[PDB]
Amino acid sequence: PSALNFDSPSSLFESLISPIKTETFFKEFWEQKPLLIQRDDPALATYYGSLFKLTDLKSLCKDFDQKRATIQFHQPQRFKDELWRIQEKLECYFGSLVGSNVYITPAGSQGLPPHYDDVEVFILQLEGEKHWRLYHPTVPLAREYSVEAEERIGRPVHEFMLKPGDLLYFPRGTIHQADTPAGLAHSTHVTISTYQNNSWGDFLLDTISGLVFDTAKEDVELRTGIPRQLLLQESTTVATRRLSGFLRTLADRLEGTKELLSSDMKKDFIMHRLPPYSAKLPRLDSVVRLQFKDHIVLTVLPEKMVYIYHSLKNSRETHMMGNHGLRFPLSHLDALKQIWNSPAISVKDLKLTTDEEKESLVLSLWTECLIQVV
Amino acid sequence: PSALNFDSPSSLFESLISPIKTETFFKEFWEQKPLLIQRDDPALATYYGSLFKLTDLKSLCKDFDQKRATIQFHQPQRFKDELWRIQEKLECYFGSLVGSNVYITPAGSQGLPPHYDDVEVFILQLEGEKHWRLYHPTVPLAREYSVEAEERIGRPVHEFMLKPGDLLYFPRGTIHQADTPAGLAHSTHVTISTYQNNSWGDFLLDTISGLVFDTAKEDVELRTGIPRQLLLQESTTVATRRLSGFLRTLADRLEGTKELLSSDMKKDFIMHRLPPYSAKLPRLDSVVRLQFKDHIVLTVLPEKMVYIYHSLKNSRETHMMGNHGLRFPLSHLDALKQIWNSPAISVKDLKLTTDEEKESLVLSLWTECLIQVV
Amino acid sequence: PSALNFDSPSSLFESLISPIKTETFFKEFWEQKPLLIQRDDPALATYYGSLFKLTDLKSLCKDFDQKRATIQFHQPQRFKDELWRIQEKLECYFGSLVGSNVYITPAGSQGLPPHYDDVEVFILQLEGEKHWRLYHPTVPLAREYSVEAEERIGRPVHEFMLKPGDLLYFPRGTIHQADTPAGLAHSTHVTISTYQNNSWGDFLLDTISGLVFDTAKEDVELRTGIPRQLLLQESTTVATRRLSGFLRTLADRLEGTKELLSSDMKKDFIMHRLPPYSAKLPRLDSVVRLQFKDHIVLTVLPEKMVYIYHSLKNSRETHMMGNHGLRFPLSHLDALKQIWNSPAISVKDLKLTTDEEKESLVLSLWTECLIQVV
Ligand SMILES: O=C(O)CNC(=O)C(=O)O
Ligand SMILES: O=C(O)CNC(=O)C(=O)O
Ligand SMILES: O=C(O)CNC(=O)C(=O)O
Ligand SMILES: [Mn+2]
Ligand SMILES: [Mn+2]
Ligand SMILES: [Mn+2]
Ligand code: NI
Ligand code: NI
Ligand code: NI
Ligand code: NI
Ligand code: NI
Ligand code: NI
Ligand code: NI
Ligand code: NI
Ligand code: NI
Ligand code: NI
Ligand code: NI
Ligand code: NI
Ligand code: NI
Ligand code: NI
Ligand code: NI
Ligand code: NI
Ligand code: NI
Ligand code: NI
Repeated sequence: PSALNFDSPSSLFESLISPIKTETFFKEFWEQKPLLIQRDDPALATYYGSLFKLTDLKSLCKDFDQKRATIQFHQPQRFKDELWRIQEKLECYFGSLVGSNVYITPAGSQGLPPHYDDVEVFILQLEGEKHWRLYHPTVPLAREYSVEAEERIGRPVHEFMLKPGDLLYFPRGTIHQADTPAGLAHSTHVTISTYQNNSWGDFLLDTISGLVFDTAKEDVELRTGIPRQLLLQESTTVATRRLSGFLRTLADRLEGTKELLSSDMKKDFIMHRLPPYSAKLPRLDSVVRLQFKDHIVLTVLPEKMVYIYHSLKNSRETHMMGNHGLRFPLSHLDALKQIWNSPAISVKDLKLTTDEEKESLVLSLWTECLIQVV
Repeated sequence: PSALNFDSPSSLFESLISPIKTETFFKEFWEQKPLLIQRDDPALATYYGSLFKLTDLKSLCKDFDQKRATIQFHQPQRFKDELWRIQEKLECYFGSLVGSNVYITPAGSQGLPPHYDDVEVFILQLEGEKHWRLYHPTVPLAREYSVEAEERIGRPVHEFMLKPGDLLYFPRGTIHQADTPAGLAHSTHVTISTYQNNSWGDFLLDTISGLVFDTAKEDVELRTGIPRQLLLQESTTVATRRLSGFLRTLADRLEGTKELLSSDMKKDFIMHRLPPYSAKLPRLDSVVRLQFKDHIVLTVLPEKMVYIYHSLKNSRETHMMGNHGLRFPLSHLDALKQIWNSPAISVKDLKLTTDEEKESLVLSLWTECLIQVV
Repeated sequence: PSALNFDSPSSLFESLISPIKTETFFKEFWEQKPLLIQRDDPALATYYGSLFKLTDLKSLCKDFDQKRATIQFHQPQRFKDELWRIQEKLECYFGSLVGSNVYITPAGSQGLPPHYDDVEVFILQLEGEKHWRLYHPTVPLAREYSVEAEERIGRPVHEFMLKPGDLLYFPRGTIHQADTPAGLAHSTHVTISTYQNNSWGDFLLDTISGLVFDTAKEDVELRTGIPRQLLLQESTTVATRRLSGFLRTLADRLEGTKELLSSDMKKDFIMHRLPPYSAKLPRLDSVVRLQFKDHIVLTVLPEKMVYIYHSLKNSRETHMMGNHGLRFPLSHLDALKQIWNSPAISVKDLKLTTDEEKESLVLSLWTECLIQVV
């Protein structure tokens, strides 16, 4: 029950927030308020204690910051197998990049000053205890990180002591501050984070181009040039009124829209996500199924070609630090769309001229591990 | 009258289309239909003949293509002074990049096959005659270049013979084809082009980010995360309906909007445009005026800083081939906005703490040639 | 008399400080106190006015700083011919690098705050007037630059107004401050500087190695190893007492020393100095003379070789920005020393085995312009 179940992205998330049900988490907590899961599970406490240890910092004897009396180890999933296993599963579950930072603070020391972050967090207490104080957001669902002065935050809303095996979730914009109680024991926790720049605002700006391109093919007013020197000649009343009309027309056009195109979001997720955790040949008469659907991008790029790219060979060692696929002719697009939008498809049923072309396509997909033979 | 008047961008354009009045050009021709200016000016004919010559191709003895029986010399303004002088003036006038291509076709040869272009063109006949046929657009105000089959274009709408000193204007999407009459004389013309990707559609996508950023600061619904796996899990009815609502809200928000921010259009124009054609010290008690306003970008970039960049030191030799400024603290933003939005301003009237800071600002602007002392 | 006489380094310096005699300058002023030369020479005023102009900054339309309300143009000798001519002559005269900076301050503005510099300066007033205040040094003959607070400098010792054609000399460590009088005219001056890190202390550290190398060849105590871990195991009484003895022995050894070797000073001067200002073949029976003696370094470097390097082909454009010669066998050293230490020498008189070797040596020197045929 408490033990992390790596069977599916769903079973991992369900086990991570145990005993809380996912229906409860999404209805009551997600992007709304903090969730504190205090447990009494010595097995889970031993498990959390193995995710990262103070000794792992000395097994790295750049990858960490020294903010006052706090060591921050960036992206431990680069070296810690279990965290790679957890974070990869969460990326499948959220459809968003999932990074992590380890925070180590000696006994009796204050951590970072009061602040809020731009990410949804899952804090796992690994070693020792840490005293937390949570305050009401000044900016609910903040899009940026910010420190907040103690005289602007008010009194804590939640205050508690985290111990190994405990989990704390809180949405972006939650003002917080933590300190290690005086004593012998230092504190070690991992902050697993997701949902950075994954808002409706980000999604609208990511899909707007495809919508304008489609509309302009049918509407000559969108194809019409702007007035001379508009880019240079404080703004004008004329431009805002025309743009209001265009946005209203696009809103009406969306009602009939069946497909939205991602300009960069889908592509950036696929290129940056973690690779899958690592420890039959198709024929004309076989049935195929596309596998790892949420790990693939199918785009048309310039004469144009169909491009397929996946995350199956992504570098684990570069994940979140910030510093693979195929190409086919446009004629293959109908057959590739048949594979994408089908639970299972016969190779002979593909929309290509020769039976050889059908076989070559599926053989290409199989060499990348993008298809499974049923 | 006919002679090109380089006094201002306005006087250059007025003289270029002589005897046609700019009021007539904008009301009747611009982005609507072709304008043929056939003249009887031997002085202008000699002038056009000096803009580019077949001999100039041999004075370049990559910079040109060999499309069938037509030589196309790219961007002659890189070496021809008079064309640099003309094109620079047109960039000020249009607020859009202005490139050119020279077309040389021997007597008796067909040019390029029927097609339409994605730019507004001004064709100047420099040497010999060329036989033109213009057809009705299949795609009015086309956003892309395309060849069109002779059996899809119909009969010509306009047919004429261009000779030196003649000008031909036509909007993007105009299907056309030209051939050099049989005889002794080859044809040389220059196609001055502008308004590539300068439509209302391009402008809407260029300003939309600033609008969403501003709205999301006040609207928590734009700050709210998308549903899990939306980027991956064919599109849904839910997303299109939410996006329709957001676009309608943004349209209402635009009515009250006084300023629009350019994400890239203004910046790309400034970085790529031609430099100005080339052949008093400010004090605390002096009056200053910002000069070359349409050659400057003032942006805030990340801690944030105010960045100023101009086109006054742009490379002439790289113009349109595709292969300078200052930095100030955020405190200077109010004073820089005072300079931008003022016909003339006293240095002592600037919103800065010390009189020295006021003097340093204007001295910085003067070293870049961005200010004039009144 | 007042006009700059470029006949020799001596005649240039004599004319630069006119009407002051060089005997007076060295006895009374050099490294002792300021010298103000206020003149009434309209010809010299016109001459100074041509050395650098506010317009020369716009003829550069990195090479300058913008310190508050003062523009500082670094190393104008890179582009200004007359300043190259002056500074090159001064490097011959001083045997020290001679750089310059132009200072431009608008009317009514304060210059840099009170400070002292680490160089000997010759300030030439080129355009307008500047109000100077000189104070008593806090650090006489300072080795570093430093600002000094107004409450630590006392009252001015000297106060004057510089006008075009005026010269001001002051030693390193002289606290000073200048401001442009209120009015219409900006101020332009050039600060010609020399004697940076050219002290007895610098010279002692530059020659000490050669002295220790020579002494250790004869003294086994200098060849003896230090005690184990001396470099690591706060200092000890034993080391200081031994070092006192060594320094006393070296002092006694210097009395008999006839030649001092430069570890880097001579080499750095030759590599960085300005090239000479630009607008017979030797035979066995000819008499030769080494020319540009103060532009050449003769060193033995590793099997060892004799290396000759000169400054005759130094880059003018890189002077003071901070970002040529021959090689011969060790057997040639006696003959090269004969050329160095002789006002004129017969080629046949050189200490080399064959007459051909004598001819080859002098032919090598002639190709670099290091020898003149008498
Ligand atoms: O432990 C700390 O000092 C601070 N940790 C965080 O801000 C966090 O996990 O977001
Ligand atoms: O001259 C030609 O053959 C074709 N010229 C053009 O297509 C043009 O100027 O757009
Ligand atoms: O002119 C000024 O403001 C200051 N000039 C100097 O410090 C100088 O020449 O050393
Ligand atoms: Mn128990
Ligand atoms: Mn006539
Ligand atoms: Mn006089
Ligand atoms: Ni860091
Ligand atoms: Ni935090
Ligand atoms: Ni506490
Ligand atoms: Ni990247
Ligand atoms: Ni591969
Ligand atoms: Ni194929
Ligand atoms: Ni080309
Ligand atoms: Ni064309
Ligand atoms: Ni014809
Ligand atoms: Ni570019
Ligand atoms: Ni510049
Ligand atoms: Ni300033
Ligand atoms: Ni500098
Ligand atoms: Ni100084
Ligand atoms: Ni004064
Ligand atoms: Ni150097
Ligand atoms: Ni040489
Ligand atoms: Ni020899």
